Amino acid sequence: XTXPFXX
Amino acid sequence: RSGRFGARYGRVSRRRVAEIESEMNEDHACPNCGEDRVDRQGTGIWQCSYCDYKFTGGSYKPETPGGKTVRRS
Amino acid sequence: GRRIQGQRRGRGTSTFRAPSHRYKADLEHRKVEDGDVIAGTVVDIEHDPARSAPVAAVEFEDGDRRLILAPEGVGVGDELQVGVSAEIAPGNTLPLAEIPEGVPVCNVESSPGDGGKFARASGVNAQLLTHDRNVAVVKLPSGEMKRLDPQCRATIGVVAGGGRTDKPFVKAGNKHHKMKARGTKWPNVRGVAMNAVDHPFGGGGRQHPGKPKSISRNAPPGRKVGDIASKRTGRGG
Amino acid sequence: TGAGTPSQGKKNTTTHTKCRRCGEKSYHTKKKVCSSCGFGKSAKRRDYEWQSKAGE
RNA sequence: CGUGGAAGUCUGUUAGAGUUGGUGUCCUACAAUACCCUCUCGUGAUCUAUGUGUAGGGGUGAAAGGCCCAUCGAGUCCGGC
RNA sequence: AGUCGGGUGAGAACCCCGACGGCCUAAUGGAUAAGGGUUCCUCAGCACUGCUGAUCAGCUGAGGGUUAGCCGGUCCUAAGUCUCACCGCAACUCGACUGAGACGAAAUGGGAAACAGGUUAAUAUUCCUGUGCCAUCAUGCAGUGAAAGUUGACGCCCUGGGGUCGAUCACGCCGGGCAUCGCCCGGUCGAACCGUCCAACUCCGUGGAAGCCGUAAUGGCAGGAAGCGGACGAACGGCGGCAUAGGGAAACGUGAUUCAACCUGGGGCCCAUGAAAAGACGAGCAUGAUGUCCGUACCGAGAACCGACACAGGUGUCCAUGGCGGCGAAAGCCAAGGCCUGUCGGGAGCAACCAACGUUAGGGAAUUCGGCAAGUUAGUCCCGUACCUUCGGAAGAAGGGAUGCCUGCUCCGGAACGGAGCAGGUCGCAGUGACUCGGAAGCUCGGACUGUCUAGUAACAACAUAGGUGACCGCAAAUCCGCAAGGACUCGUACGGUCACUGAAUCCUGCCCAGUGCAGGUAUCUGAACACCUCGUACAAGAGGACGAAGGACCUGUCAACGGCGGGGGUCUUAAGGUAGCGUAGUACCUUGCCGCAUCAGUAGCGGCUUGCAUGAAUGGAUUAACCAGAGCUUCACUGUCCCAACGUUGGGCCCGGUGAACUGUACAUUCCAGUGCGGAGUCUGGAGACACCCAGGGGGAAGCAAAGACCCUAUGGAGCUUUACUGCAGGCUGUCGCUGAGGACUCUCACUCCGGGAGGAGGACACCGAUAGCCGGGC
RNA sequence: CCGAGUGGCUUGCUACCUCGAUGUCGGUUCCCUCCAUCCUGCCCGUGCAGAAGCGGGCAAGGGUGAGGUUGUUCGCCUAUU
RNA sequence: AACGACCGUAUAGUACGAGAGGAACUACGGUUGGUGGCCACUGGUGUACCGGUUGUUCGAGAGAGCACGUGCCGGGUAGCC
Ligand SMILES: [Cl-]
Ligand SMILES: [Cl-]
Ligand SMILES: [Cl-]
Ligand SMILES: [Cl-]
Ligand SMILES: [K+]
Ligand SMILES: [Mg+2]
Ligand SMILES: [Mg+2]
Ligand SMILES: [Mg+2]
Ligand SMILES: [Mg+2]
Ligand SMILES: [Mg+2]
Ligand SMILES: [Mg+2]
Ligand SMILES: [Mg+2]
Ligand SMILES: [Mg+2]
Ligand SMILES: [Mg+2]
Ligand SMILES: [Mg+2]
Ligand SMILES: [Mg+2]
Ligand SMILES: [Mg+2]
Ligand SMILES: [Mg+2]
Ligand SMILES: [Mg+2]
Ligand SMILES: [Mg+2]
Ligand SMILES: [Mg+2]
Ligand SMILES: [Mg+2]
Ligand SMILES: [Mg+2]
Ligand SMILES: [Mg+2]
Ligand SMILES: [Mg+2]
Ligand SMILES: [Mg+2]
Ligand SMILES: [Mg+2]
Ligand SMILES: [Mg+2]
Ligand SMILES: [Mg+2]
Ligand SMILES: [Mg+2]
Ligand SMILES: [Mg+2]
Ligand SMILES: [Mg+2]
Ligand SMILES: [Mg+2]
Ligand SMILES: [Mg+2]
Ligand SMILES: [Mg+2]
Ligand SMILES: [Mg+2]
Ligand SMILES: [Mg+2]
Ligand SMILES: [Mg+2]
Ligand SMILES: [Mg+2]
Ligand SMILES: [Mg+2]
Ligand SMILES: [Mg+2]
Ligand SMILES: [Mg+2]
Ligand SMILES: [Mg+2]
Ligand SMILES: [Mg+2]
Ligand SMILES: [Mg+2]
Ligand SMILES: [Mg+2]
Ligand SMILES: [Mg+2]
Ligand SMILES: [Mg+2]
Ligand SMILES: [Mg+2]
Ligand SMILES: [Mg+2]
Ligand SMILES: [Mg+2]
Ligand SMILES: [Mg+2]
Ligand code: NA
Ligand code: NA
Ligand code: NA
Ligand code: NA
Ligand code: NA
Ligand code: NA
Ligand code: NA
Ligand code: NA
Ligand code: NA
Ligand code: NA
Ligand code: NA
Ligand code: NA
Ligand code: NA
Ligand code: NA
Ligand code: NA
Ligand code: NA
Ligand code: NA
Ligand code: NA
Ligand code: NA
Ligand code: NA
Ligand code: NA
Ligand code: NA
Repeated sequence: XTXPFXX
Repeated sequence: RSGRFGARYGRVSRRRVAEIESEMNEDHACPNCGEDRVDRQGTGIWQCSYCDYKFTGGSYKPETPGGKTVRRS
Repeated sequence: GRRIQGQRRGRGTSTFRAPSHRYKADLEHRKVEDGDVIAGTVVDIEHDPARSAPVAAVEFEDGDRRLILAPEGVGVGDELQVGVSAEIAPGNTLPLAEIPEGVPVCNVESSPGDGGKFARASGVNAQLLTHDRNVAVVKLPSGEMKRLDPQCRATIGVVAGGGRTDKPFVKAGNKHHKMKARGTKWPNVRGVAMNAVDHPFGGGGRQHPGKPKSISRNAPPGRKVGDIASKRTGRGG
Repeated sequence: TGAGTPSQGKKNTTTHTKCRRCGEKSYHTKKKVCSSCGFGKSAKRRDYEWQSKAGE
């Protein structure tokens, strides 16, 4: 939810 | 004076602290006796280290231009 | 949105209250049936936390010990007087009627007996100008001509501690300490720096008010911010 | 400081205690009011219709 | 020249507080925010215990929509259902 | 962090004894608060629990264990809380004020009084022995004092004096250790209380300084200095008793230095002023009596608390004076005390691979987004130190030299087991020999600074700040909370405090009021309801008129108010038409702009130019010393970052004993190359390959596992937010009606309001309040 | 100029496949391949004297490197080859 | 791919050419990249080992423990490279 999974 | 402020606060600020404090720390003529022995006891409070007279005065001076006016009239 | 800061204020919570429990004395003129025979001796000069100015302790003839809004030049030993016949010297309190015109006065009553209302901050002073069997004209420190009952009592002289505003605070720490002795929330965040939800000026991609700053007097609390009922703004013209 | 496990350590304050009136450990010793029966706030017993389904 | 010992002053893993990099270790963990090294502050707008006040469109907010018991662009519980 | 013996036992790597070896030093020791709640002790056990085992245990079972006039609670009052009364509310278990009462502190606020020894498996200022003290009351004597005053009772920074424990030094005595010397370790005790001594401070007499007295420093004085005499007056300190008490196997010391505790002074700071009450004193003595009630075990943490766990996390106070070391409450090492339970072990020179880490020749940032990671430097003394600068700073700039031991000494000081130096001798590759311990310089950007922030991916240039400016308000105020009763600001009063913007200093901050906003004015125009006039209706609905509040039209003021500062020509839109500056910007599309610096080479960086896609003055412009875990760049130094990898160290990995999960699973399944297929097949088609099972590896594929895609669209879905979207609701302004009274302007006093202790004063039919009407009205 | 084509690296188009997710660009490391061949081998022509070249043919065995700016792929630049 | 490629010498200042300039076959020497192996030599490591030396503890001496898994410093065998 912040780009790369899950950053 | 404003030497305690190191290289902080800029001119005006410390220039004024020094001045005000310079005059504040001067020898002040006691209203009671005449001896130059008045010292600030706190904000607006002054006292003769000689006769012990404790009195109200300026905040940084013992006499304010305004006060000297009262006297007259 | 959410109530703006000015709205949390009214609720009178801790953060917004003055540390009253740390205040010394509700400075108010004494009462005298009449005669004026009252007078006491200055016993000490203290620091008044509520006004960052000195106040004088006094013991009266009828053994009454109370703190007094001290004018300048009042020292220990001095003898003050409070009454219609009180002498016309600095420190004494008497009805404007008995005070000579042109004399600087402080701690003036609005209604006779209220114990003083006007001119009580560091070094300020009112000015008695006109006498009359009816009205006593006093020029308050704001420069306004106030029409008062010549029966309103007032103290002679200017308030002590004058010139306190001449020295800058220099550092946040000095404000901090002073602020802590007043009924005020400090420091101050500008609306423009908040979210839209929190203040009418909040929001945007950059910081700026979303409307003209001058608000109508009739505006509801929650929306009355910025320049309240400004008759004009700026320094020009 | 995590709001999780690390903030659990300071939890050593006593609040809710065996209630003198109802016997439930709901007496807030700092508030002097029972969250269960209402002892300390209400002479009557704390009770609400929403403690059960409307038609019951 | 000396005395004096000021300071939101300096050095400082004193205590204590903080949390920059390693994008290291961990990532069915020791741990639902940890470990190690590195790093910042350390007489002040300082840090901290306990007591106390402010309650949900309301608080609190040096303002990040931050925080209000692992819950926040409107807590939690039950009810409406 | 154990090892060898041994003990107990059916059974022993981990239960116990000894020895050897280690670990912890603000803690891994000692005392405790909260919290836990029996976990404490004893005996008997091993089904459960314990990261393996167990004879062990915080486990199971049964017993036992907590003793107080003088330790806490209890009492007092703090922020503040509750109860009753009063008032509000439709009403209350609701609500602000006021009045009265009560509650509110167990480490850590105030406070009547206890010490020493002995004792138990477990308690202990509680029991026992000895000794002491307080309060109250009773009796007796004294006393008539008795309430004024003092105390309780107080901030921050610096500092002197008194002084105990401790630590160390000297010497004596007692006991131990060592074994070439003569050293090394431990001990050498002894309270509360009673009595007594008193420095500092203050004051008195004497004295009589015109220059002296005094301090670490400030200071002091003819308004009377030194000196002398005296009144008052300190320690948890000295001294005597206590004590042919107690304690010790014994000796059962004496002096000294530095001195925590404790005592007592001096100085400095505040736009900050640093609790209160009970209580004590003031106010004698003897004897006797009484002194109840509640807490008291244990843990207090890498197993007794919170975190689901015997959780590497979190969790307050006191011990800050044990030794060497050194500036040090620092490192390192070592006592006292604690521990081998940060609790599974055995085996392989012990491979690959991984985690931490050491050393790497020559080169030396070539690595890389970037020197990320690592490295370099380092303590102290001497010499010496640029630009710039707000004259403080920059600055430990930079750079250079020194540094040990041994012998004998000098100087400072009362002295230290304190400090500063001299001469001579002498070892090493190396003298801050370990440890501790900065790499340095420059250019540009940003923010002035310290400070604040996204608990859990952002610490920044973001927030704050002083400073600058504007706005509102004379207090029956402005601003704000409440439905009301009422309240914050406010124990406040324009040198105030409310509402906003900008953000140290320095030089400055141009032009525009047209639109929008705010405010002032206003002939005239527009402008609701009540009352009033006409018509209408036996009344009424209803229609129209007159008067006209705020508001609007209109006019003016205002930009450190929202914001604006162009096209065209030698005015046009719409008010003005970009001033100082700055400029290819963290703002410049074109763009790697052009020129220069620098490099072999430089989309970088810096400087100049600059027509600026689309810079610019408190939406602050320019600029700037200092500051910075902030962004970019250059240099010296340094180096395994790299050329290019090697070897080593410890923990795993691998084998063995014991313990023992989870993720995942439509089915089938030894695949590979191609093809086909809903166009990304182990399974279909054609071929190829293919004996089974097992160990280790690094992860190519199973569009691997994990998550009903956040992107995108869609749904007559949701929410937060905005506004000149729709509709409404608070709130403010204004007219009107009621309260409400006497004689389109006016007087009065009697309701009503406010000030006042009262007398009375101000105000006054207004205001407040109830009702209604018009306007404003993303505050909701 | 006009005309005929091959490829499937670029771009564009389409909306077939996956929205109960097939993890991005660039780089890196490590493996296989293609030829439309840059060098190397063998050749043809030359405006081929020689030397140095220019163009073409067969040919994929091997090779095709190091750096400066930029996240860049791309590209620009330096010195080697 | 187990081998790819380049430089140099003799050929030769020759053939060719007015000159300037300037080859080849062949035989040699070496370099580079790649490959496999090996350690006499050089180099690294070498917490085997021996020595110097700082702090501290065992009284001194002697002889040792600890300072992160060698306190630091100096030398270094085999083996592995
Ligand atoms: Cl202020
Ligand atoms: Cl207790
Ligand atoms: Cl002194
Ligand atoms: Cl090269
Ligand atoms: K998809
Ligand atoms: Mg998201
Ligand atoms: Mg007051
Ligand atoms: Mg100001
Ligand atoms: Mg405050
Ligand atoms: Mg601000
Ligand atoms: Mg924000
Ligand atoms: Mg809003
Ligand atoms: Mg701004
Ligand atoms: Mg939370
Ligand atoms: Mg500091
Ligand atoms: Mg520091
Ligand atoms: Mg608190
Ligand atoms: Mg945001
Ligand atoms: Mg047993
Ligand atoms: Mg036990
Ligand atoms: Mg109480
Ligand atoms: Mg206490
Ligand atoms: Mg015990
Ligand atoms: Mg106990
Ligand atoms: Mg454990
Ligand atoms: Mg090297
Ligand atoms: Mg490079
Ligand atoms: Mg490179
Ligand atoms: Mg680094
Ligand atoms: Mg001497
Ligand atoms: Mg730039
Ligand atoms: Mg900053
Ligand atoms: Mg964060
Ligand atoms: Mg930071
Ligand atoms: Mg961070
Ligand atoms: Mg300001
Ligand atoms: Mg201001
Ligand atoms: Mg800012
Ligand atoms: Mg440029
Ligand atoms: Mg301007
Ligand atoms: Mg702005
Ligand atoms: Mg087949
Ligand atoms: Mg979905
Ligand atoms: Mg979206
Ligand atoms: Mg919606
Ligand atoms: Mg009143
Ligand atoms: Mg809305
Ligand atoms: Mg995949
Ligand atoms: Mg071909
Ligand atoms: Mg090939
Ligand atoms: Mg060692
Ligand atoms: Mg070193
Ligand atoms: Na805005
Ligand atoms: Na001086
Ligand atoms: Na950290
Ligand atoms: Na809510
Ligand atoms: Na429900
Ligand atoms: Na004594
Ligand atoms: Na020491
Ligand atoms: Na064990
Ligand atoms: Na600081
Ligand atoms: Na305008
Ligand atoms: Na205008
Ligand atoms: Na502009
Ligand atoms: Na900082
Ligand atoms: Na290395
Ligand atoms: Na795989
Ligand atoms: Na939302
Ligand atoms: Na084609
Ligand atoms: Na395509
Ligand atoms: Na799918
Ligand atoms: Na990639
Ligand atoms: Na080839
Ligand atoms: Na490149």
